Amino acid sequence: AALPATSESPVLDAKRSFLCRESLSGQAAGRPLVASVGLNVPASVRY
Amino acid sequence: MTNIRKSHPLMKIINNAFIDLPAPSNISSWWNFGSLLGICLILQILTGLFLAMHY
Amino acid sequence: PQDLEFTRLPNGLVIASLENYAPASRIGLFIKAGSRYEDSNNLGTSHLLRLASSLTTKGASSFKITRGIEAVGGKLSVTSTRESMAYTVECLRDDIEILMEFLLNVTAAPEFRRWEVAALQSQLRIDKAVAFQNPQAQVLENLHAAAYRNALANSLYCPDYRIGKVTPDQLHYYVQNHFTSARMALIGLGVSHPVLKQVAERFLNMRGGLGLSGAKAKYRGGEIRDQNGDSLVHAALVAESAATGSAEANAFSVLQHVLGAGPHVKRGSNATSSLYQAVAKGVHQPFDVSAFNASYSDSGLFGIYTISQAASAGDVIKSAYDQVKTIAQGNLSNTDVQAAKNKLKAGYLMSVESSEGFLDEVGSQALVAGSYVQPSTVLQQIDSVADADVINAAKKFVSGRKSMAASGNLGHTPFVDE
Amino acid sequence: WLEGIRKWYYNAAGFNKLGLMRDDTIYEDDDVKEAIRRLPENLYNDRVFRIKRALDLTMRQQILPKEQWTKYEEDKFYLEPYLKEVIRERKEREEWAK
Amino acid sequence: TLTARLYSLLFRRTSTFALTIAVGALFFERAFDQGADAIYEHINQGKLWKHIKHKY
Amino acid sequence: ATYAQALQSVPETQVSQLDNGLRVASEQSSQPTCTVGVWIDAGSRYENEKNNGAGYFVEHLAFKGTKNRPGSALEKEVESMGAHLNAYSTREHTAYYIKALSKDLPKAVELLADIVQNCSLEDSQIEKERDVILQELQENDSSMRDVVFDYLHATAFQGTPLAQSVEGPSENVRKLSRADLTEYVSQHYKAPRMVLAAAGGVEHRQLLDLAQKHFSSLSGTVPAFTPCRFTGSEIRHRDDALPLAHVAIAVEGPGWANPDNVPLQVANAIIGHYDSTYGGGTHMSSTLASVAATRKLCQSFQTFNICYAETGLLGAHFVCDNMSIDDMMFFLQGQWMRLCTSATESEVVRGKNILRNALVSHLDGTTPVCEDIGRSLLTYGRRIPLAEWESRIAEVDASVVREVCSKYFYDQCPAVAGLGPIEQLPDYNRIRSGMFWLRF
Amino acid sequence: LSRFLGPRYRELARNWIPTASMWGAVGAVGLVWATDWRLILDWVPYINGKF
Ligand code: HEM
Repeated sequence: AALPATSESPVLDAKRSFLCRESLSGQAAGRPLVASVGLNVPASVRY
Repeated sequence: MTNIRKSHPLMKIINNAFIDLPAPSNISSWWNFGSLLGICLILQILTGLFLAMHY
Repeated sequence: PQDLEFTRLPNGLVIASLENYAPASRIGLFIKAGSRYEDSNNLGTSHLLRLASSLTTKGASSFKITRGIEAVGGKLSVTSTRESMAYTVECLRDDIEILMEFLLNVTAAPEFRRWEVAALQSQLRIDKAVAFQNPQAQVLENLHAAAYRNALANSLYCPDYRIGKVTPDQLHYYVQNHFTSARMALIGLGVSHPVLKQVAERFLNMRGGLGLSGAKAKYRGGEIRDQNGDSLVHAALVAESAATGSAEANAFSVLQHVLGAGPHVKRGSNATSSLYQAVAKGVHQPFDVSAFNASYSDSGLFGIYTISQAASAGDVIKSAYDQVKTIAQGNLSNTDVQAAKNKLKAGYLMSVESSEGFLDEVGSQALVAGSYVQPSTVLQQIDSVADADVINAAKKFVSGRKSMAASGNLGHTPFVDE
Repeated sequence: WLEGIRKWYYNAAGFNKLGLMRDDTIYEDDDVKEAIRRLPENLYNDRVFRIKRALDLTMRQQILPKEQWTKYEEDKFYLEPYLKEVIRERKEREEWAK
Repeated sequence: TLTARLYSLLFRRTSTFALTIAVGALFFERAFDQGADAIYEHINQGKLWKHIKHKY
Repeated sequence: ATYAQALQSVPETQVSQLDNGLRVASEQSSQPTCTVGVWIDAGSRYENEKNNGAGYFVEHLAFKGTKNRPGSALEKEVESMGAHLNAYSTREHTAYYIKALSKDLPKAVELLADIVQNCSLEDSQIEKERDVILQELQENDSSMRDVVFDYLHATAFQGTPLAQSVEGPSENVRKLSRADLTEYVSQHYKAPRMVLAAAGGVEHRQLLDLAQKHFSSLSGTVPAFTPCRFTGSEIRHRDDALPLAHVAIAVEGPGWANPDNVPLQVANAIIGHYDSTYGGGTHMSSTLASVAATRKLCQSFQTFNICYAETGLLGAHFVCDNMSIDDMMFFLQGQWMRLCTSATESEVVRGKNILRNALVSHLDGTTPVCEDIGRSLLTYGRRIPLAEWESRIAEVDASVVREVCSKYFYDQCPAVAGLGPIEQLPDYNRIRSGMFWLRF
Repeated sequence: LSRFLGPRYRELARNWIPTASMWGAVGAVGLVWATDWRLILDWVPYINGKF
């Protein structure tokens, strides 16, 4: 679509590290994961 | 799509010999005399052929 | 901005439309077609089906769909859960007919050409590897595999061995058995109800029935451990809780927000999270902990999700679990439950702010319950939840059989039994 | 009769004397390459062996026995629908490009 | 500046760059030959056939 | 409505001002939730080499306690009402906002004024946040896109405060004192440079009364802004241990208030975006996207129009394996040239449709509208309505796109960032020659 | 041809017509200059002195 997406998708690429509790905060999961794909949008997953 | 400079069979050879050839960044003026030699050769073929038109 | 108009056709299809007069229109077709309808012979069929929109249909070629949706700046997205598949077209309100014809071709007349299907198996690997770059995707996959025997045990992603083997016949059989009218709800934000009815009339007449009746999800109570050495350990520990849309499910939602269900304040301390405070009392290493709620039509999972250092994994898990047991012992004040209710109600109202969120809520409501209820009813259902209901829910989690999934260096991670 | 002329021409063309079908003899441009790429594997393997046998036959300057010749009424235009669909897609791309 | 104007008008496009080069090659050949010839005939003044022809 | 009547029916952003110069702006709806925030004309470009990182440090300490709400108390209050407190910092802007229920707007507004006005900046908290900020610097090192855009800013704006990173170098993180941070807040957190925005179920008169009750103390009614020279230049960090290479190339693009931004955005929509998780692949109208999908030349590419007050970065970022960087450059620059010389009307139409869709879809929810209001009042001094954006898009054609892409792209020196296995990233002269066409 | 024609290709023609005519003038001037074609060169004021 018209908008690029909060995050583009490199497979075979290390994403990001978390070293602090502040960064780790919010990374725990609370809801079942959904998977989303799109014609012209980055694929996303949510938890 | 392709870059015909890299995909075309003749242009691929030319590209790998004089365009995209990786060359040392520090070769001096002394490394010029290769290209001078090949130029001299061409000059000798050019003038000689024109000499051979009258000789 | 008008009122949500909800009707159910004789074919069993639901159509709900809200004309908000927003410049963009969003149309979603919601289907009971998640991976819970796969069996052991067609695992990954629905993942390839999710990737299979924008392939050639009876009414439009693949090039036609791609080019003709991009011409109007439009969007075609497919979002799957374990129980549902939502196909959404979003564009400006002047171009909604083109996008709706595309969407109806995609869902009602798919061709699944053998060469296009065989050229799509590679995105199963790409898509799953991109999802598995998040350590929680595979932990939640393993948690469902270890919590259930058959149905919800199925992954949202294709098994590695099934990649390059999902056939066009599997896709055709799947659409023919799950993409039926009495399993579908067309929901349009920014459209007129008669327009959606005409759309639902020109197509969506597959069988007007219930398709393949999938199995009831059977609680397993197992444990899946994935040693992979990762710097952090992700652990999920759940029990069976309740199916979505019940008093018990609402008590479990209130319990999730009592225990702590994600951060409110950027880089904060999660002060109102009782699980987080319990873990931070003794664990002085970087960590995260939340309560995990997974409600479905016929079952649910409630428990704790922790991220921790490999060395401190056991301490974090024991701390969180003992905080939950303390709530099960009747230690829960009224102020904490009022705060949890406020968190839950504010989160629900904030989820439907966006057109995507409101459309998703209306679609899931039309599938699961076959009726729409306004947020005020949802909020007073949250209000009705009593303290004893929360205390229970916590008791049911504590006394309930546990399923666990962990990933990382698990040398210090406990087992379900210890 | 048009079919008299057609069967006469099919006999005179003489690829049936090599065991070939009509679609085996088509010049392979890009459209035809995609059409052959879209074939089901059994038809592809039949095509490959038929063509290999015909090449083996012409290498010896030989033809098959008349019993083994492709009969005009039994020539399967196996590649025709795939080619028509490939060409339709190309034509659609070009109509878009203008 | 003058060179900004020259670039904006004549150098930015390669076709116009080439046309400027072609017109300049024509006018340069004329002027350079005229100047070089005048220098050569001043260095060799009175010695050349042209300087002395008008006596024969 | 016909999208022309729907644009005309969008609610109007109402703007007022306090005597101290604090602007109050709100877009009202009938939603039961609101977003209310403070947007401040403060960033890293306002920092020099000794203070660089102070604004990020102040954002770090923002919710860790005020003189009225010590430490966790503030957080508790936010969490006790279901609200969400968020903050961010750029090179030019800083924002603190709350997502709350519409009945929580008074408290939310109060919570904001305190936060911007009375942050404790306690030294113990300053040391704890020093440790946190160092760990977050190492976390940001892991993000190749963040690093490549910091590199792009550093080489494009070298010698200027726009080359600075938001977080500053780690040495400044270790050296910043409480006096540094108090000075930063005292010189940059001023009412004339702040905007109190609110989008959602918020009445403007009530928000204005709240701002007059909570913000009226602020500075009534000075160092700010020097232009930042752009430099054609390259910074290449080779690390062949990295699996994929990141390449960012940008020319000097327009600043915020320049109308050229609307055609240029259209042009970027013509080039579009891609990653390997796309449905459309080879059938995409963007030539670069279809070539990248057909040849598997890259894992992703994005166009960008980064704007600052007076300049910006107009370009593209792509991620690819080591053996395809060259191809990705060739097809990208070619697209730029194809737009400068031969834009063509139909793809200008497609790009215009993409831009309208991006603008409308972005403003979905109270939070994007609140950010739009705050950032818009900082960058334009006004909320530009979507009807106006549509008027500016409608006046774009292929002649306009050709002209503006010629003005910004053609025969211009780009700034280039390469990170990773980038041996095949072309030499700067080869890229610079790729910025013009000999046929043209 | 059929794959050609159409508004886009006529627009491309219009777009490249100035460049094409400019290269035509470049080739014209270069050919006039290389062969000293007096048929045109006799009209160029200063170059006129070369003949
Ligand atoms: C390898 C390159 C060549 C070299 C080194 C070379 C060398 C020479 C030399 C030294 C001479 C004597 C020049 C003098 O009179 O003092 C000569 C004469 C001659 N060469 Fe070559 N030559 C070369 C290539 C050619 C070629 C390729 C041809 C024919 C196409 C040619 C044709 C002639 C002719 C006709 C003469 C006699 C005219 C004269 O004496 O000037 N040469 N060559």
